[PDB]
Amino acid sequence: QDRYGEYFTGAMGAESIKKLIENFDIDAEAESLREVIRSGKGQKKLRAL
Amino acid sequence: SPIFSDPRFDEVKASVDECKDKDMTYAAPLFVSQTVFMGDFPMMTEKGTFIINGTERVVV
Amino acid sequence: PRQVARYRTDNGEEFDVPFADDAEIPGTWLCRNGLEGTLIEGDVPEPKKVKPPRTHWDMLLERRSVEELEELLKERLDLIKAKR
Amino acid sequence: DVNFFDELRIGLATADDIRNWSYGEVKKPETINYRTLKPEKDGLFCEKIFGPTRDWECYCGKYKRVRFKGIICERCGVEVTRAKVRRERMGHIELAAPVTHIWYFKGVPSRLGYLLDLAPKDLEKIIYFAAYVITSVDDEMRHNE
Amino acid sequence: ADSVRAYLKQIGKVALLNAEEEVELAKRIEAGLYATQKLAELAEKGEKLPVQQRRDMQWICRDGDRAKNHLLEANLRLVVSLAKRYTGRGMAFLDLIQEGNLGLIRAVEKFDYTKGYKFSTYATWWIRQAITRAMADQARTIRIPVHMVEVINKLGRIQRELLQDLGREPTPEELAKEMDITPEKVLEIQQYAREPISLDQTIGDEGDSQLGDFIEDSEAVVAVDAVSFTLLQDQLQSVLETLSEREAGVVRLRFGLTDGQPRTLDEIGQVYGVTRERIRQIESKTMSKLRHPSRSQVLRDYL
Amino acid sequence: LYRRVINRNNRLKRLIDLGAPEIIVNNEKRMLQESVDALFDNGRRGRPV
DNA sequence: AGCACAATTTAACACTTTTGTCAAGC
DNA sequence: GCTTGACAAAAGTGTTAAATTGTGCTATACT
Ligand SMILES: [Zn+2]
Repeated sequence: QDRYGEYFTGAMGAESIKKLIENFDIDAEAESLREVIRSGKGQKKLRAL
Repeated sequence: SPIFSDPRFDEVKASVDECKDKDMTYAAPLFVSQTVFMGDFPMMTEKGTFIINGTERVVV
Repeated sequence: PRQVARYRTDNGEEFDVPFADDAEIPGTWLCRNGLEGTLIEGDVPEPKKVKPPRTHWDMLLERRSVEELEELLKERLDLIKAKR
Repeated sequence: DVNFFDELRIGLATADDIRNWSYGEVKKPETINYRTLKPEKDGLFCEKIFGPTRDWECYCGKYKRVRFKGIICERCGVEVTRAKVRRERMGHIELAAPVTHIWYFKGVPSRLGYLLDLAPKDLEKIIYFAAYVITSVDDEMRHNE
Repeated sequence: ADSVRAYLKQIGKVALLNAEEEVELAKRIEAGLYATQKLAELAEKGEKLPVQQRRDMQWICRDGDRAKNHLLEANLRLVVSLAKRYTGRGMAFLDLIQEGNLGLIRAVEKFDYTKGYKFSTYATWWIRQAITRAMADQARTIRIPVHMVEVINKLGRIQRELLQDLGREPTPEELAKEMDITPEKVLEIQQYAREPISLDQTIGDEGDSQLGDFIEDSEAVVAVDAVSFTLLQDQLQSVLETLSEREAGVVRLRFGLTDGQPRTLDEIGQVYGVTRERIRQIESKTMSKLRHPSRSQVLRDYL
Repeated sequence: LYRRVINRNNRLKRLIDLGAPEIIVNNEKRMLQESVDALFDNGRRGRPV
């Protein structure tokens, strides 16, 4: 934070979780999750499933 | 000891019947340099029971 | 018999508070918002308690005289000058 | 009170929904005066918010008869209505800092953890102030420099 | 895993201070407050300052606040070492700590480096008082002003001392004498000291039912009475019919049967447009008419 | 349980207005967070109140 | 803990208005 | 059948004196 502090931002607590939910495109996060390909036989897709 | 010795026990405050009537506990105060009174010490009747707050209890 | 008074909160929300026709209408009212609200019509006569909450400056002034503080500030400034 | 409703639906109660429900924010952690034994103002049991203790009686008493109902006392701020409202009206608490609903955090599987790809052991460290989380990042400035 | 563990791992990171460091931070803080106040006062008094110097004072504030934060973060351990002793007295450990930190904050605001005393000497007072004062304001579900919490503890102290001297619980007279107050006061005080019990407790055997289930709602309506009350209103209606049209109205207004709010003789006489004495005379005759056996015998059962 | 929540919440406003360090403030938000957790599902995390 | 001090609430009270009441009378 | 003026009690209302209540503070050093 001392260096590079003006390039990013970080916080703790519920308000930080509140922010991650703020900038969260529900549809975008869904389409990338719509990937029924990308292997999937393993749990990695089930984890997304 | 060492951190108390020779603890005392005075005669009972009131009689069993008198305790059950007044709703008090059948107890005899105990004592222990500076002398200290530790508190009223419950006592066991001849029937092997205790009077705790006017009621006749039995320890199992 | 019902009087309808409207108050305005600092954040911009408004509330309707029915009162009795005969009784006085307050100027400020604790609203559902949880904030104080001023009535819109009737003039406010709001006699603010005007009690200034005690601050850290008050606690320092009552032990250091302004001269002692001035001398300290000179020490600090004479110190920052030397650092240059 | 018709006794015939078709559906019954739930949903996440938003902060606004909660604020709309409430009849006023409870500001103090007080219950009742240790002497008068009456509900303290601005606190829990506050008649000014939840409701009066006696039917059609405000706190101070300037309004006592059933004559006036639906009005509020300009002194104690108590609405003159049945004492039952004391069982139907809710309050609310405005938080100086947001807080996570434990049901969606610790509830297995973590509804929030699955919603953002944060392992429950990682998410637990975030909302409980055990680690920092990167909220934003400037890609153009990080690349140009 | 555990939160109180986390708070300790962070305060332990800060480096404790020696006597010399405390005074330096103390100086920087006082210089920060005066520098900030001087800049505000100069605008009020329409005064200016050298450009370079004015900008130097502004930095004195940034350095002053860093001193304030640094001074607190070093003595956080002291707050905890004092907060350990008040656990289990009806206040969570953390709450004691945070209240201690509140006291700690004030100590920093009032500490005096010129006296040459170690900081922990003067901070223990405020931190200690901050915790005790907190318990008197928050420990009890039904709050008691500190002065009453003060006397309650004083009475228990006398009680415990008198208990140790006499070998028997001191009576209200003995306890009132030693405390220089009326025996009735100690009784009134002993009523205030009692704390509430949990409705959610389980008095029934093996969780058969919680305690709250046995609480009557004495305000709930009584079906038989709401019916008798309704029959009484109907029966009075008939009794009102025997009286004069105006005479029946006077009885209604005088007791407020119609609008639910009684009216004084003047008010009643104002609606009928006669003296307030005339209404008094009319009412008395109504009662005599009402006490007649024919009209009155039916209503005795309603007690 | 409400008392623990409203107490810690109020103390937070106090600390925020006092410009207290982040260790104390963050320690308060964490305490506030746990008070609401106890109010809703006490014991679901950590030792119950 | 304890005490000082300020702020606030409660009491106390004097005083005025209001309300109920008696008598005598229109 | 109603009103008058007396008188009182009761109900208010403004002015003061307790009391109650809330806040600040305590300097060996104490982490
Ligand atoms: Zn009222």
